[PDB]
Amino acid sequence: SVEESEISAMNQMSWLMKTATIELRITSLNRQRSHTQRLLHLLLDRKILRILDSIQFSNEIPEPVIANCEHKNRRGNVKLLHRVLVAEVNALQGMAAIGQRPLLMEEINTILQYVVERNKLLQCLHAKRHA
Amino acid sequence: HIGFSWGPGDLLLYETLYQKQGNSETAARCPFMYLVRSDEDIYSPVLRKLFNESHSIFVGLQKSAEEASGKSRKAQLVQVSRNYRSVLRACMEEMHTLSESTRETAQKYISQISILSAMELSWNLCEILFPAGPLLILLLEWVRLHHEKFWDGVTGYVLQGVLDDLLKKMPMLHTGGTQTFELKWQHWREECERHLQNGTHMEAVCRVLLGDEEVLLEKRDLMTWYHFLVSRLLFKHPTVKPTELHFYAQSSLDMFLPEPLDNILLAAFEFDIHQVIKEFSIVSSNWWFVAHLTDLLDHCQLFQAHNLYFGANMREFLLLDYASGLFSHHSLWQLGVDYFDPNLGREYLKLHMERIPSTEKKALKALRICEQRQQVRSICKTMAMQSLCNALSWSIRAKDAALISDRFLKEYCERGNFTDLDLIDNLGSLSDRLTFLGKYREFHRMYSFSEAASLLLSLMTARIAPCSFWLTLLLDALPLLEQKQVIFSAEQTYELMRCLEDRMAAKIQKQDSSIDNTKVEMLRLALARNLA
Amino acid sequence: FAAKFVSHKISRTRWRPDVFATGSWDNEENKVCVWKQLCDIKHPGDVMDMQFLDKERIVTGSSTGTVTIFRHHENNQTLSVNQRWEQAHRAPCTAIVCSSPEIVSVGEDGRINCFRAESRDVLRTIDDADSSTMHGVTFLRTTEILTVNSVGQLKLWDLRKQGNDPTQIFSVTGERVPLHCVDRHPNQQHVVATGGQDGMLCIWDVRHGKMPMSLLNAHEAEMWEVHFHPSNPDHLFTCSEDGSLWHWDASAEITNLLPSSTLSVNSLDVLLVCGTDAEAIYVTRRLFS
Amino acid sequence: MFVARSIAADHKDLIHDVSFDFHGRRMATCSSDQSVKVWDKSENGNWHCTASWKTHSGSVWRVTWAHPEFGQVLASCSFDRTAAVWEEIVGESNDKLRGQSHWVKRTTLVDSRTSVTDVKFAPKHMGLMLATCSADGVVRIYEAPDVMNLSQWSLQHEISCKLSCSCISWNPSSSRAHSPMIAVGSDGKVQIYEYNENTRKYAKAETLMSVSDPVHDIAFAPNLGRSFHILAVATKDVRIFTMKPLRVTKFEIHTVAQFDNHNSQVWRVSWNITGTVLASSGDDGTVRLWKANYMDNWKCIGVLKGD
Repeated sequence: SVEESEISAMNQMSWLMKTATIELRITSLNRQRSHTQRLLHLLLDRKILRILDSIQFSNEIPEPVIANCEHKNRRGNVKLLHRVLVAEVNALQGMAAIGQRPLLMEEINTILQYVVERNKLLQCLHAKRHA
Repeated sequence: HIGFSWGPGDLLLYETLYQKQGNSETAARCPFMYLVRSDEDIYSPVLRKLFNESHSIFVGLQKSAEEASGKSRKAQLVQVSRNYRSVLRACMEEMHTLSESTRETAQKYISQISILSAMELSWNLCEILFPAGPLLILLLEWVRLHHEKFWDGVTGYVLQGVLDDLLKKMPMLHTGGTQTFELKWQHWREECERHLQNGTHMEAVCRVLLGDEEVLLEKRDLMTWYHFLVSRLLFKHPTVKPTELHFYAQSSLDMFLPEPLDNILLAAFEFDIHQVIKEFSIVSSNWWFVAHLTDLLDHCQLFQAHNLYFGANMREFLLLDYASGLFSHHSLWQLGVDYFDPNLGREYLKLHMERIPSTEKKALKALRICEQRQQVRSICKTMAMQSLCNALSWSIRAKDAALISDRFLKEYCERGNFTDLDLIDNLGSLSDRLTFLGKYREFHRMYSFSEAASLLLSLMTARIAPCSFWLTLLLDALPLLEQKQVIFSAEQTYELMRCLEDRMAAKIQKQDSSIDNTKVEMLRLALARNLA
Repeated sequence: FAAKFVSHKISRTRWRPDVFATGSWDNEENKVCVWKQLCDIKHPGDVMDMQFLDKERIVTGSSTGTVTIFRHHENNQTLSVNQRWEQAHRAPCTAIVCSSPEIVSVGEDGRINCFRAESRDVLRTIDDADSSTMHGVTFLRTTEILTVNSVGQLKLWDLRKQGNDPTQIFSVTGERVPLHCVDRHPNQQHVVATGGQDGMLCIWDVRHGKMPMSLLNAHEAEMWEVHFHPSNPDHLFTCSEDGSLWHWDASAEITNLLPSSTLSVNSLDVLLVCGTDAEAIYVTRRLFS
Repeated sequence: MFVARSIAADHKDLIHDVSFDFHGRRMATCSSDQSVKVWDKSENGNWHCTASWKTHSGSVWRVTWAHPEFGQVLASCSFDRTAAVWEEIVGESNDKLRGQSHWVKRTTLVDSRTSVTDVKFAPKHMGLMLATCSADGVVRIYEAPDVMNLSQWSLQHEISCKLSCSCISWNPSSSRAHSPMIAVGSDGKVQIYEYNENTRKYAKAETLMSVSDPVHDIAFAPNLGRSFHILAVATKDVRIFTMKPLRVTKFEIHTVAQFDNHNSQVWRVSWNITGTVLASSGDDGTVRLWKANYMDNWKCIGVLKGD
């Protein structure tokens, strides 16, 4: 990982990690010679961890009514929160027509698009930590 | 018969009684109107100082504890609580000092000072709650705070920090007990008692100097039990652990010797705090101060108590009670909102303030509320509406918050009514906006093509009822210009004529025809330009 | 710094013409005291214009366009009821300044009505119907004036000639704030500075162009007030609408250096107090330290 | 200086209703003398009447004030079978002074075929909306569909009740949080009403049972900070009902308390602005103030008397 960590990819990596430990324990209980040379040679070639560190740093960098939207994200809702937000925006515009209807519509498209994009961004971080 | 109506201010409600207009030759006899409201609980000029001081203290309490918590866990919290109690004691002292204020002839102060003292007792209890030796020391401090009479005076002060020779010896014996090892004091008292037995007003004084320790009880009987307890903490053993005996002495000594206050004190000794709260309710004051004390107790509720968790719930109730108590003093309302920190009480008292409505000051308060908010939008809109009802500045503020259409209609009407009319909005950088742009274009034309173009675009977007005058102005602009590129306008002009015809169908005529003829000329000019 | 809190959300106080007085809104009796207190007087009607016109004489414009004047003979502790006027502005005047022989006043709707000394007859009136709340008012070169509406609209006007037009106009590029603060220099009767709502530091050169000579935001909320030194032009300090005076050390600094952390402040004269947006309770007494 | 004293209404005949404005500074009165009086509470504390005029041909039972966002509007109700809307008018020349205020008629509602008992404005969120109930026993709701045209009052709805006594009381709950509904108390069984989704018709969700004697008065309490709603009736007994919606049907009532310490007719029931306090008045000539317990039982705080 160098630029992105997908949800499914963090889950896949975790499963692989889980698979490695059981095998290690089995090797530990009883001993096999080809197996010991493979493990010892493998431990002689940290690099993977270093590589993952950069990905983690990138993820941190990415992580780096607005209040209502923030609360909805913490609670998480695109299908539930997103629609709610859209309706609320409509109701907030309800009182005032605004100077330009087309411009307002464009802003609405721009705000709801960006909103969900950002929420999906936030959603990843949970997968990257889990991985 | 009773008819009751709530007014829009909590301290102003009305009760009236309906009777028959005439009955048995007799007209109505109940025309009295009763002004039902808040009444007794909040009153007085100096009262204001005390209430204000209390509010300030509450604000300080809110300010400090939260900040400390932000700091996070420390002993500091243990000491911080003690400091707040000290501040409360200082406030009580200030209140006692104020009573001084009342002047002849005749005065009220004992109730004011006596009422204050109860608050002081609570502070002492809190300090005690804040080991047995330390408690004894606290009791001694409380006692300090609190012929034979001369001898008592000599002793009382000491306790709070041949016959004559015998008295001096007795005093020395008494000293040899406080110094010591409690086991050494036990033996020291016995020897003094033996000396007294050997001895079998000056003699009485000598016996008192021997002490050890019988007389103090007699003095209490002559009196007070609390004083006797203080004396015990001071000169016998300065550990305060068991209050059954002391309690009996106060209870029996007091009986041998306001009653409600004594009962409240007994409840406090029991440790309450529910009983103490009930006593406060019975007193009925201070209400807000009592609520603040409850909140402080909730904050303190350190020691792993399920009751305290219930205690926390009780504290939460108290803040709500304080909010209910608040009525119309704007700073007090702000303090209440701070204590609450929800939006319930918020918009609620917000609109209570709306009732209240000085208009500029109210607007400033609304702005402050908005700043605090950093629901809210609805409240802001309501405030804007209220200000508009109360003029041009308010309308502009409402437009900024967004009525705007109505403003556009007004401004457009004003710009039609007077040619020399000046509009602030127009000078400054929807349909109303388009109309304003058209007006600006007209102004540019008056100044003496970009302006005229903007005016026509404003017309194509929207239309105006005088509208005919605007069309005439456009024609004049074309004449100034010579209408080379209008081409569309002649086509545009025909559409306008059709619209006028439609309006006529829905609903100076000669003059109106002339304008159409003038328009035709511009179209002809455009045709000539096209030919060229 | 002594803060003799006296339980009145004080609207105004000023330096003696140690010596001082105070005035307050927000009560049944409109509250104003002299001074440790000399003449604590009650009156109906607010305090919009405030100038102790002598050691006795003292004038005050009130909320309904009212203007009350009296004379604080502190010797007999008696106030001679000097002057009364019903409808000046009925809004209040939304600033108050002084003019030679007259008060340099202005009001929200903009009734620039000139009561003058012994002019119980209100003779002169520029009754231009100012739409926004004109809260900016001063004498510049009296009667050079400038009505500043609540679009911050500093239009320079006149009163010595006639005709209700304004003489000139100063404005920022945007017109964001409403009128709260301006700054006519004691260093020069032409030099000014617009103190605005962002902790907004603007400077208005009359004689050298008219651009925004400053645009600098330092304090939190809207423009409160300041206290210049009455003979040290450079030394002052700036607040915002909560009340927090930052020690805007233009004598030489600005920090959290008030007796701060309170609600709002009352009115300005110092030789000492200032005035914030909500006009609340505070005090000080050591204004050279 | 301030004093609260008894004041003369200036009404020849008996006063049916008194109502406060939104601020609580103004009071409206109506009587059988056919005149409506408006009081100003001066900043100097004495109520002075602002204006009095002859509203109707027949006795004026009820009055109400609209929300101050719409403007200064009072609605009145009479035995002449009409409701009238009035708008306060003040005129000032773009100069100091010059403003004159006098009562004016925005419109008349002729539609009620019989004498009307009550009229109430709906909550502000709804818009200019009012309800009225009459001897025809038909509740009618009128709306102003244009806020600008205060004369443009359309008839939104008509529903049937029964025949005799009447009172109305809207839910004051702000809408966005809650749905509109209204309680009607006539005579004896009384059934309230709610509003449907997009049928846009009033339905009978439920009824308040246990009513005793004629229903003199009913009021809905402000539901500020409470999920449930409270309505109190002054029958010749005081009752408090708790409504809870939960989720076809979506309503439940409980009866919180009954109170007979009046020993007689309870003519008026009124609520606090917050809904914290209830008041009741009756033939004992006593006015009782009520608080809710922690248990949600009501307790009488105290009693005012008069004779």
